[PDB]
Amino acid sequence: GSCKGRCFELCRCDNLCKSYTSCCHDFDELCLKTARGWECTKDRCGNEENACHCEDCLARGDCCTNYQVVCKGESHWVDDDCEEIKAAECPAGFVRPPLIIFSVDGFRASYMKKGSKVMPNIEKLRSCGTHSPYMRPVYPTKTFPNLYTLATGLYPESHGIVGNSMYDPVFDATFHLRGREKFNHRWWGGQPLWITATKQGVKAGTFFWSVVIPHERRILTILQWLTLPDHERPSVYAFYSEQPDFSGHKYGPFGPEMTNPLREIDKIVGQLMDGLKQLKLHRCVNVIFVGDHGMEDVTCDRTEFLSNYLTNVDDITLVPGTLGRIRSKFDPKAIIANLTCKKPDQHFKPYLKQHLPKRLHYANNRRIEDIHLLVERRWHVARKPFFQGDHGFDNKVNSMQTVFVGYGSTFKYKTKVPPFENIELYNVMCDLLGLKPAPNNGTHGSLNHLLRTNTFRPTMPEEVTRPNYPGIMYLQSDFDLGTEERHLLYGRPAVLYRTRYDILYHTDFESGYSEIFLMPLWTSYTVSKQACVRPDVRVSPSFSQNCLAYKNDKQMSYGFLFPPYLSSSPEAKYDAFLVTNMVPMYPAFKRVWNYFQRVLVKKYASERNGVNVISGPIFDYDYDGLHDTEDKIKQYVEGSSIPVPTHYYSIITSCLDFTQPADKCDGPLSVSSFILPHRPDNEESCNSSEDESKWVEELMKMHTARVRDIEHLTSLDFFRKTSRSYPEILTLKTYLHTYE
Ligand SMILES: *[C@@H]1O[C@H](CO)[C@@H](O[C@@H]2O[C@H](CO)[C@@H](O)[C@H](O)[C@H]2NC(C)=O)[C@H](O)[C@H]1NC(C)=O
Ligand SMILES: O=C1NC(=O)N2Cc3c(c4ccccc4n3Cc3ccc(F)cc3)C[C@@H]12
Ligand SMILES: CCCCC/C=C\C/C=C\C/C=C\C/C=C/CCCC(=O)O
Ligand SMILES: [Ca+2]
Ligand SMILES: [Ca+2]
Ligand SMILES: [Zn+2]
Repeated sequence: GSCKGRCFELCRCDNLCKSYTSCCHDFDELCLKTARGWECTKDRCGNEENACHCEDCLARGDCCTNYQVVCKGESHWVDDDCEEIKAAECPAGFVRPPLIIFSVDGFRASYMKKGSKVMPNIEKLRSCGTHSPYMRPVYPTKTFPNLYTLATGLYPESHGIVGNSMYDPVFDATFHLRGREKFNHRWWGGQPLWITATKQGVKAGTFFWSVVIPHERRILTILQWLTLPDHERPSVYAFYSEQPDFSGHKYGPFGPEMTNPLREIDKIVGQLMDGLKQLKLHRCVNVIFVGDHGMEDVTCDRTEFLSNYLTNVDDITLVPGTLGRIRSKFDPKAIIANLTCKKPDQHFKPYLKQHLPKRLHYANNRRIEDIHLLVERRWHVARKPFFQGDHGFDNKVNSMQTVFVGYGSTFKYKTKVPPFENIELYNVMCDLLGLKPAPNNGTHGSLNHLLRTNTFRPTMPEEVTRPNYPGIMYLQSDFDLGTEERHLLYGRPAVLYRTRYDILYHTDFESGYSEIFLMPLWTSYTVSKQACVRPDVRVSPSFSQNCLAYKNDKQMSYGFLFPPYLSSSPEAKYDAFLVTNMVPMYPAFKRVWNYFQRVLVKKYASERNGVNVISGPIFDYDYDGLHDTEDKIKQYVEGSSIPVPTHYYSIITSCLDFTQPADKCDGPLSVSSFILPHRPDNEESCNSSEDESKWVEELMKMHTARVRDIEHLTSLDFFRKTSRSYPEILTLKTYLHTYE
């Protein structure tokens, strides 16, 4: 067959044809041709063996991108001023502004420091369009998981691409970057953007490009595709390049040999932005410049070897690198424990996947091995005993952060927006295309602030179950054991599921007591900068815990949600000790909870001018990130109907303008939050032998989390009574305090 006239169409001649070993004899010959390169000069401003031409040129659409610069005294896009775009400016027949995605492997957010002397083109877009300081990628910080994330709006665990390599026990087969297995669709869940477009009437350019097609041919092909007639022309495109990833691996992020690759990339953007101008589309198309992950210093010698910890190490399969994954070849607890805290300077930590910090959302897929290692930034982990950079580490590490830039009619003009996570982009790009997004993990409306106009105006979820407000019904003999002004500053959480619960009023605190789970869903109370279990007479004993259960539990103890130690008058403390405030806690936990309630809260209140605290339980025995229903709960207090949480949370809110007391706050809010794993021992904190001042705060930071995360795990809805706009609040709720 032949590719005569078929090159990079939509025996094959399309841009994946190599990747499948199946292009026509003359594909290379007719389609990949390089003579005289890709930049016009005077000498040739007057064939068919060339790569781009300099007169069926603009007409047939294979000019070199510089043509009108070189041959018609037009200024490079780069050289023109920054002109705002009040509305898109498209040729007729363009029913909507096209979207072009310029993605780059391994582009670290700080590379943008390097400046317009190396990356002027890329720098015009940032300066001129919409940008943020950096973008958070997903764990694991590797190419294939983050690209599909970007394409889906989903965490890998949901989309199924949980690593560059993976084994699916139900399929019995392994996925690799090199190989033909990846091509099988069965690996791929969610709905990538190209599929969402197609289902809704919008044609898609190809999102993948074979290795062989040089970067310059990829841009020409995209620009060519924009010249097609109305009913064949796609409205969305992606360019992809494997830079800066490739050279960062060889030279390391802080290599000065990184200037050149950043130069090369900035030239390709230039081609593209020149190329658009040439077609008069440079004020039509929205462009997204976007990375998949950062890059970090990593050298051969900083490799831990499992062989140093384990006896039978030939008994295991390790996915190695900047993360570890272990399973059996053909005792889990003994391997975990054989790797728990054996050196003072150990550069990794083992986890039962369900024990990894929830913000990672990395456990709910059968391709995620129970045994997981978090390697330390700058380190490697191998099985047994060239490059200077790598990545894949925890996605809260600064070296792993990456880039976003929006530039176009729909985007905003010279606007800076706070950093955000790549799971939010899907919704946006759907907005930019008037497409209904498929269900995903982005919170729609969190990134409306990036856009001139918004077709999507978010609304608050309807409350599902209404609260009860009980008064004194019962009398203490009936049992058998053994204010909103001050404590509820953003309205009560809305319960987004079916149960029965009560609101409880007190001098020091308010709560949301569950007659089903026998404990508060939440407990809110406020602490200023300068600052025995008895029955609760409003709750039927049938829906009340008992101390008999606890006395009878060999392991389980109990704690309070609102702390006794922060009481306001000896009178008031009697409330701290109500059965309605009491929850199950392992003593290994209590140390942690106690430090938080009795040291760290008053400290947080000194540092931020008061804080509003809402704490509560979380149950996620299935580790799917969602609030558990009863059937799922696998553990109660001995002989009782009293369920044991998997984690506990707190939400800590104040005033961004810290000159204002957390309760006399008129403006934006400052929020931090955690989800602490509820475990029988403190194996996880290698320094937990010591005073709590030497390891708790470290553990807590590791388990920082977004309020949104808390909402999923609770089906509560927070912050519904403020003076801020709802889209701002979504922002507030998507925010993660990273401590990096
Ligand atoms: C991320 O979003 C995905 C899709 O919204 C969620 O997964 C869906 O879970 C719903 C239950 O709400 C199920 O009906 C579907 O089976 C799931 N679909 C897919 C494609 O996985 C997932 O729950 C979200 N993750 C978190 C932690 O919120
Ligand atoms: O090496 C590649 N060559 C190529 O054309 N590549 C795009 C590519 C890759 C990928 C892996 C998983 C899921 C989607 C993927 N894409 C498509 C894509 C491109 C840009 C995006 F913003 C999102 C997805 C790999 C990458
Ligand atoms: C619902 C999904 C619809 C189909 C698309 C889904 C998954 C991707 C399908 C095809 C493209 C995927 C990988 C192509 C490979 C690109 C890099 C070159 C491969 C190689 O180096 O040889
Ligand atoms: Ca006990
Ligand atoms: Ca669950
Ligand atoms: Zn890489």
